[PDB]
Amino acid sequence: TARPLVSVKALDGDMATDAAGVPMPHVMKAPIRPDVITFVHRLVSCNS
Amino acid sequence: GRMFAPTRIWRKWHRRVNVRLRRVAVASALAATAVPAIVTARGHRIESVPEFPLVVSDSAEGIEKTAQAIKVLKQLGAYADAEKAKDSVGIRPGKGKMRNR
Amino acid sequence: GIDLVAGGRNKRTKRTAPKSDDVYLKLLVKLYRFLVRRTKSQFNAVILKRLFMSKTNRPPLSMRRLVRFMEGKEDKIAVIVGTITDDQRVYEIPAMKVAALRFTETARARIVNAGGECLTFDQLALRAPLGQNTLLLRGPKNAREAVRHFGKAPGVPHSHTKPYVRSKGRKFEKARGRRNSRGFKV
Amino acid sequence: AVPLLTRKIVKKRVKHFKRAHSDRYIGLKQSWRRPKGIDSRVRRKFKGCTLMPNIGYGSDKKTRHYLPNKFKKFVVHNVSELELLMMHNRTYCAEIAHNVSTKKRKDIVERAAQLDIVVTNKLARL
Amino acid sequence: VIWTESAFKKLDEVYGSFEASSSKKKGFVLPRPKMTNADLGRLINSDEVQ
Amino acid sequence: TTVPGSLVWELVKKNNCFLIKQFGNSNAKVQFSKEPNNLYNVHSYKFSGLANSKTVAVQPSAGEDKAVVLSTTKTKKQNTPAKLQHKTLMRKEFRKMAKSVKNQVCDNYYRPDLTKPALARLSAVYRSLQVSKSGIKKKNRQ
Amino acid sequence: SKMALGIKRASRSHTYHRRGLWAIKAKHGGALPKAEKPAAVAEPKFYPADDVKPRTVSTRKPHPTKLRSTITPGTVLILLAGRYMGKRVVFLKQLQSGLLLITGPF
RNA sequence: AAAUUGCCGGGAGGGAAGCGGAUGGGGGCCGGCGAUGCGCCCCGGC
RNA sequence: UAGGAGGGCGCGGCGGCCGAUGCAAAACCCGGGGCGCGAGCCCGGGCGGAGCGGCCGUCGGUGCAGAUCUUGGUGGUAGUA
Ligand SMILES: [Mg+2]
Ligand SMILES: [Mg+2]
Ligand SMILES: [Mg+2]
Ligand SMILES: [Mg+2]
Ligand SMILES: [Mg+2]
Ligand SMILES: [Mg+2]
Ligand SMILES: [Mg+2]
Ligand SMILES: [Mg+2]
Ligand SMILES: [Mg+2]
Ligand SMILES: [Mg+2]
Repeated sequence: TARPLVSVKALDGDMATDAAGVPMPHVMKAPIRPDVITFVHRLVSCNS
Repeated sequence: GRMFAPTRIWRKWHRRVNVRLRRVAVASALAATAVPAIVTARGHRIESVPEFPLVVSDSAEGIEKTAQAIKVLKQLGAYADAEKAKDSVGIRPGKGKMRNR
Repeated sequence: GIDLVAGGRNKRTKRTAPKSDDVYLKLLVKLYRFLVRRTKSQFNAVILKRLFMSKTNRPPLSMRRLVRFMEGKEDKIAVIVGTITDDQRVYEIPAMKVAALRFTETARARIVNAGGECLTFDQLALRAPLGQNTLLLRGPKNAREAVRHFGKAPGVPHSHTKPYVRSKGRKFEKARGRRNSRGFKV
Repeated sequence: AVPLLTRKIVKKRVKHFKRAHSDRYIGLKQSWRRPKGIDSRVRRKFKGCTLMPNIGYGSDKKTRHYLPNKFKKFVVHNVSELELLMMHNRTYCAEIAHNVSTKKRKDIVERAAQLDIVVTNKLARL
Repeated sequence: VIWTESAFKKLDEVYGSFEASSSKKKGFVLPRPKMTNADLGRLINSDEVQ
Repeated sequence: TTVPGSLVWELVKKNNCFLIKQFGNSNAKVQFSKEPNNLYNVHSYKFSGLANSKTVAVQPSAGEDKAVVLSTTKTKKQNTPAKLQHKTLMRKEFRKMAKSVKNQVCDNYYRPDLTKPALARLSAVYRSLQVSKSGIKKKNRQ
Repeated sequence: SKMALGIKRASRSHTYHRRGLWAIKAKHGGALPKAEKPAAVAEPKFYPADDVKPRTVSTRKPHPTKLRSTITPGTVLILLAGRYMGKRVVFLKQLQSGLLLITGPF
């Protein structure tokens, strides 16, 4: 039961708020599969 | 004369991918967006960006102008990568420059 | 000149590496090349070459068949280089520790909810670097539909080979050569 | 500037493998094509006929792709690509690409001077 | 990718987790890897293997 | 390297923005890597400035005389690109800078790997700074 | 005697005599000496990128060149080449490099 | 661009020429075509 | 040989990356220097005067010596009949 909090980057003109980091989404921790990417990228690209 | 095996419009132009395989590949792509070494290796100048993933507040949502957008990229470490894109624009070598590309 | 067949060179072929350019399976292979190299576990040699295998040489194993094969040996880890599929026809499953390349979602839930473990092969090498206290299992290789069509031809004596036919019914591959009233009975 | 190679470069053949009968026709190119003819005496390797390339002619793997300079070449287009040879200066020699202008070449030569990088077309375009 | 805070918080809604019927998408569960920890350094140089 | 380095090497080995490969995929292939934290500019996982959390950089500074910049990244700041790098500007003498490089590359067990390469790149970087200023004197062919 | 000498040389006893491990058993008492560890320079002026390999001052000790049996001092030699080709000279002695010392006399 | 042609310069020829291996003679071309630096030292300054 | 497979070379687009070019791009020319067993490739010199290249993935109207091959151009025949 723990996951890091992603710091949100403020911008000039913002009201200073007692905010905290957003926990990391589960998808941003999914397996990295470059074979699947290039297969799907090839087939999807030809549909236009 | 006519060409050998004249091209026909009933070639297989569009190919299908399983709905689930599409979703799996999107998941893998999203994860890699959160790895600085891979975002670097794919050619993005990310060297003054504070953190990956790079999350900016909702106040960006309401901006209006390209000039306003430029400040936001400057306050991040993002404007340098946008610099490279604009500086790299040139005319496409080959036949495509007369095929509307 | 020296009297030899093809210069004495090997003409058989075996997979020295896997076909898929899957990054995680590539990482697993580097681990087991090291393990076979330094530990000399015979178990480790089997696991390595099974990692170099095509989808049809690594058939799935159902949880019903796995539960049968584990019965009474629940102090050991089941090892399958392949997929564990869930089986609805089973009711009793013991708490069991299973290592496999993949688990279906329903299978993994069934195993965990029994109080078992769904191990990966990296995790296995931590908990058994020499495959000690393991039950190494394959699935049924000759259970595919394609296998029915293999062997002696459909129309020779004593063969029970499945013919390639586009449909079933009385009009498809039943008359001459399949019964005595129409020519001959195969 | 001093090359590492400490072994003489042996070539098993210096002549090229010209195409058979390209000396007899004009529209035949000199680039090697292996004869596939049924009666081809080149293909059947009779003595006194033109030779065909084999793997046996292959040059020693140690001194392969080394120029007579005893450096291996790497073509550069700009100063940045030159600076990749900083730590290989005794094995690799730079060579400016054929379409790099005179202005750009002066820079590469100036920068290659400091890093001590052998450059084999240092006088071109000047 | 530059995520807005509005969008980065919707990701868990859109893709869910390693749990059934958590995604906004139907019939989908995030894919699991073949190797839980990919660090060949840690596995090869753990006490168990050495 | 928010994922392991062994994994990252798998992804960036065959293609990435820093690898300049020439002369095909035959036995004539020549390939270098122009990323700035690769000491020999070699496309290998040992020298990769991409697939390592611990890497060493030895660079001549921008327009300035005799300043060598030494950089080492931080293992626990991998996801903070801006403040991942710890860089040091040294304009001291060579043998004194050879000490600083050992202090931060070798003696702390950072990358005992790159003890020889870091010093050798310092030797080459430092000499290029003298020659830039003093001008070419020697030819070095002997 | 080529083989007879060769057999003698590789004898375990006689190589001990030849090398002189006796009289090195003398100096450093009832033991055979130890050594130490040089190369504590701590002062590299340069750092080569090639895997360095240093200069050879060879310990190999090539045998001296042989003198032909009939070249004995006082014998008259004929020079076969050089600017004195055909000249008949006097053989004095063999030198350290193996070259023969000769005189016309002038 | 090539096929093919003219002029100038060079080369060889007893019923073909061209070709493969050798080398010898001529040409023509190659200065990363081929080095002059490193270690002890004595000053005289940086 | 017939035949099968692997690994490469080369041509033109598309998605990406990395670059050259009026301080001279492409194409073409050369008794110029080289690399590779080879397909081919790199550089020099010239001509030209505005575009071009390498790498990863992917795609195709993608490689010629023949076909009494198609079209065009050109010889010898011959200053002859
Ligand atoms: Mg019968
Ligand atoms: Mg025949
Ligand atoms: Mg012509
Ligand atoms: Mg003439
Ligand atoms: Mg001849
Ligand atoms: Mg000759
Ligand atoms: Mg086309
Ligand atoms: Mg065609
Ligand atoms: Mg033709
Ligand atoms: Mg043909």
